Amino acid sequence: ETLGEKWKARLNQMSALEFYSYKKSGITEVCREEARRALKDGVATGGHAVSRGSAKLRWLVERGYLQPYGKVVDLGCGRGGWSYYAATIRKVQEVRGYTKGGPGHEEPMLVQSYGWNIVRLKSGVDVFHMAAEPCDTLLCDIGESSSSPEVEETRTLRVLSMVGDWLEKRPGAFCIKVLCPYTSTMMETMERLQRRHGGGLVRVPLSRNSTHEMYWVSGAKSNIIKSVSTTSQLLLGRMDGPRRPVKYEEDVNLGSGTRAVASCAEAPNMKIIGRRIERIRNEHAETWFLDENHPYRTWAYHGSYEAPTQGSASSLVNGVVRLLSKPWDVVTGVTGIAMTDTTPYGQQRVFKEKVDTRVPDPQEGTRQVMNIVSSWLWKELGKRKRPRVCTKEEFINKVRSNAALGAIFEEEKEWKTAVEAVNDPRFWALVDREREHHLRGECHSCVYNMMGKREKKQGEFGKAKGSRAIWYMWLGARFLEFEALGFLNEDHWMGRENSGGGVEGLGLQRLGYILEEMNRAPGGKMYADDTAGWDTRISKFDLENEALITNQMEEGHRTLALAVIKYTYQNKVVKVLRPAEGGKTVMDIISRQDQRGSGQVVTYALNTFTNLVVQLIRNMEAEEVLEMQDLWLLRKPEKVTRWLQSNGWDRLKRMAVSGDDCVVKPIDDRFAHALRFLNDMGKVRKDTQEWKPSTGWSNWEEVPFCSHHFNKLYLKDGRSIVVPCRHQDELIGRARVSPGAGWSIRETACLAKSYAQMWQLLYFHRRDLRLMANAICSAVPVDWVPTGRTTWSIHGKGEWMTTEDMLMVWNRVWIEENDHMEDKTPVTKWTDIPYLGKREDLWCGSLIGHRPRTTWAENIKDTVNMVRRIIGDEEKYMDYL
Amino acid sequence: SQQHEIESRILDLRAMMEKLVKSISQLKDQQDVFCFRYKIQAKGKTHQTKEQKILQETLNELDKRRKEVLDASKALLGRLTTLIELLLPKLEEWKAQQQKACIRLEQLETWFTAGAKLLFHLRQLLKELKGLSCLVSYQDDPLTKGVDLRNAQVTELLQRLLHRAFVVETQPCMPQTPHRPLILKTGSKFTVRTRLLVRLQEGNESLTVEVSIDRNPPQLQGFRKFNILTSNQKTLTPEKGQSQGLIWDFGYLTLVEQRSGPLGVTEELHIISFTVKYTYQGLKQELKTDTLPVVIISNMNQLSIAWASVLWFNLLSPNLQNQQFFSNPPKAPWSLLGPALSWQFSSYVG
Ligand SMILES: [Zn+2]
Ligand SMILES: [Zn+2]
Repeated sequence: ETLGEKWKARLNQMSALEFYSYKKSGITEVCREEARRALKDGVATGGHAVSRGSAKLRWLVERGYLQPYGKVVDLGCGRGGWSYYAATIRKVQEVRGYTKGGPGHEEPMLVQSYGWNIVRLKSGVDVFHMAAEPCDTLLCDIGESSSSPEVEETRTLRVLSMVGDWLEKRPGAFCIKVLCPYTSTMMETMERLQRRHGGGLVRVPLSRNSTHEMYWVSGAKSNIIKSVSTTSQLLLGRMDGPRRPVKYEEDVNLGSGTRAVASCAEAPNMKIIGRRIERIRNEHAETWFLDENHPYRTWAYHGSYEAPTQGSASSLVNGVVRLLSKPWDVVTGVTGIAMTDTTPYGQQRVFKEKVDTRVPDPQEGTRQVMNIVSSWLWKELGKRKRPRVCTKEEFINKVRSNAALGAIFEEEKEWKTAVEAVNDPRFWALVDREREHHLRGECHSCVYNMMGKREKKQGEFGKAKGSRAIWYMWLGARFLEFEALGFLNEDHWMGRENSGGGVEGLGLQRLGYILEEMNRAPGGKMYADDTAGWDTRISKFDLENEALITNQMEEGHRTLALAVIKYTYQNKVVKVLRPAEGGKTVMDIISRQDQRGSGQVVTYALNTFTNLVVQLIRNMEAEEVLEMQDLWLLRKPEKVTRWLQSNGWDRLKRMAVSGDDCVVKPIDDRFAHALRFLNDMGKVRKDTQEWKPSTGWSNWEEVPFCSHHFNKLYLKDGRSIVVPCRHQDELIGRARVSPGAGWSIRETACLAKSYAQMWQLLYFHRRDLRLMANAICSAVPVDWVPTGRTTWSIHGKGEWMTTEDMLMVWNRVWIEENDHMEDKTPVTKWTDIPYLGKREDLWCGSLIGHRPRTTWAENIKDTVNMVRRIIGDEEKYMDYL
Repeated sequence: SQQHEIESRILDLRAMMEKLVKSISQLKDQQDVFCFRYKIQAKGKTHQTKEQKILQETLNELDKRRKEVLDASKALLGRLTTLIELLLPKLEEWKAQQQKACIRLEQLETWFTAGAKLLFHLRQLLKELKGLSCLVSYQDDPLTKGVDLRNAQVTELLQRLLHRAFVVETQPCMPQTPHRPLILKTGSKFTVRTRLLVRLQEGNESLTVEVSIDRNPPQLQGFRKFNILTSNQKTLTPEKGQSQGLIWDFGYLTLVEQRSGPLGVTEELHIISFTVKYTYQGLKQELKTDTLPVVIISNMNQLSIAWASVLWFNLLSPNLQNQQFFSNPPKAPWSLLGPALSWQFSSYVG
């Protein structure tokens, strides 16, 4: 009996080109073909989202029917461009973006338009089962169309149940979408919240033709049947006739930047920073200014100035293994780890996501726990040995082999690489000038500068710090780090034979024996907790606690080491690239008292120190020696000095910790639920909520740590060989990457051969990487030398970098220097070295038996003859069959 | 001017056509490693071991890839439908001069060649986006609305293009006076030459075209008869439309009129149309197209008032393709008829 039903009578019963030809006819559009291809390219600026309805809120909110403010909750966010347009309004203080996601829907995207810090855009959450939360502006945009119109009247009824149950705060205003607003049932549904909460209907002028969507905004104060009746006259006024053509209109734009927010900053001590501010600020005084729009809430902003274009997210692909591997183009994992970033967009976004994080200070009773097991732990290893110094020639010859290769400077002798930069005299002179400063008390040359590299599959697609933010100190203060503290890096001051806890120094080839003789402990399972955001969650009273090694050092050595931990750790400064308007990537300078870096080489001491602390603490809760009634003042120092001086060394006889990682095995199963105190320190876990008890592993042959599950294998002789492993995709996609210094054909050829050797040593047992491996061994010339850097762990020995025949190298590391292998009768054929099992490797991501792998695995000499054309035929090669 | 632009669109459809051919040709294999991983991970019943998370991401980005390839398929749907909608008025306007000046081309043969090759090719390619999910579909994707909505829209698009792309080049004329068409004495030769000017053909069999004469005897006078005492067809093997093109000349055919109004001899109507049983890629569609109004004579003096009749409608008949002419026409302003007879004897001699 209504009018809008004959959309679904005529348009249903008639043909296809009438629907398609009608559907674009006579409707108000906005020109969008640019950013559909422009923001596809990757520019994080443009002041407008890849959405459609931001113009709808432009028309409506500018039209005056809606004036949002304060806190805003979005719903059915999709691409979230509604919220991006909401961000520009000069009353908005927070926006929560909540949407469904999943397959068959539309995931969000992260464009740094204006107002960047103030978004909280969260995917995943389904709002079928969401608790009602307060706001100040409410939005919903979930709309689906049907043939029989009551079917979508049903969905209108559901969503009016969801908002009608939602809006119970009495908030300020709203903007709600209505699917099918031509029922009396909607008028009965509406009139309660009209006599109460008001608003009404406005047809969006820029909607499409063949749908009758109308928005119950909080503005249209009409008698509703006058409005519905009026636009419902415009329904049949805009029903048929001639093909009235398209009207276009200019698109919305605001620009980029980031809106200024409130800050929970702490007043620093300016008398340990300020002269570096006088250095850069008195160096760049004309370019100097104070951005009021600092996106800095837990840190400490102190002005800014302009900056050049630096950094690139254009780290290309190794073409070689690309041209060797057919089916490792089609999978999205090998493309998943292709390109990270150093661009100011990337630095600012990793920064916002998981750096600016205020932590609550834990209680003082926990602090005495820290000082007891800390100072006990120092004096425990202080009983064995004493601090020493180390020297410069150790550091030249140390950086000669591999050490870091991190070539970025700040002072004026900006050169290519460190390995020639060591061959200057003058940096020794200015290093000794900063030794005059720090040895007297001043400081001018301790300034971090990070890069933020995160491991994204496809651009601008939902991931917060998949690889961690990495800070850079300049090399000279890295030497003052080195001489100041780096003896622990050198002479095994937390190795297993000294500290009894951690197996660093050992590579990644013998660790499985260390857990496999952790198998003989009684009681517990493999308890392999992982910690989300390690370096983000280390508080000030951990590194204020760390200075207890000053009780053991030599006197002037205590002045320099205590000095530098005052100068780079107790306080610190970073400068930070930030994109802004017009591409003017204005770089700031920033401060925080409290977190550690990640680039300094003495950080192994602090972290493996720090979690041996926290997990001795967790294991003594796991023996119920401590209780939650022991948080505030004290109960007994004698209970914990007793538990240590009877227990503690014997407990850490049986765990393995490197970096932030841990793997323990207690004698009970109580460890899985010893959790309170730890959350008082605030070291939360991964994939387990805040109080849920943990999960063990009675089996040991797959317990994960340092991204490796370990397998043991048996020979044709019958020889127990523990081998490391990881899922095949995440390594074959590591050889695919090219770093940005491999420009030649020779550099990519030798680096690809470095991956060939590293995989030839450890990862031999799989079927795939062997055929890959000896394949590319035939490709690159025998005459050449593999160089470069495959892994990034400290466990990389650099063993497989030689030009030697690899049978000898396997036979060395995997017969000779094995204590844990007894009968050292040598291998002859690595061809007659057998494999891992079939299905277990298929658990780890193989594709044997598949058609592609079988096909190009039946013709390979041609495939390498491709590259033996592509590189010169004046070389020396080898058979590998 | 016009030809190079429309051939630039034939280049555009070749370009995006082959590019989308590539994108399908990889999405089938991304489907293949997906059904392997699900196939063997599903095998082996001997939590959240990251194989769930990886195969989540494989399904997810396969889903997004299917979305994108359907989106660019829409982007060439709008483009080639604008190609057709602008392609048609050239056909009917060149039809208008083409038998406006019969008083005494292969560009479009090529354009229907490439036109139907691109449409049937995109059809046949679109017929097996099914089998990229008929292994295991198992997702709430755009998978059916795409293949059958867009299958349907391009199905009616090439059925309307097949509906209005079978025309006649050569009108019937005398063998005795090859300069005077539209006039056939009882027993004259049906001097016609048409064409299936869309140059696609199933290579299966040697196809034929049927005539069809005078669908409706009108109100005025359903005229007597004629029986074509010659044949009514020829037969084209597929090797010869590939050789000479799909030419259909039913020339030299002769009639026999049966025996036993103010309009008279040269004022009667007999329009011949032509039944075409056309089928390519299984798409069966029948085609029929009429002719100009032709008069039938019996005597040499009827040539004069027949030809004055021929001008007397061929400049004096809008919406001319119909039955039962001559009834109420307006007379002749000779503003082009003067130039027309000027074409006639000033074509002859001076
Ligand atoms: Zn310094
Ligand atoms: Zn494995």
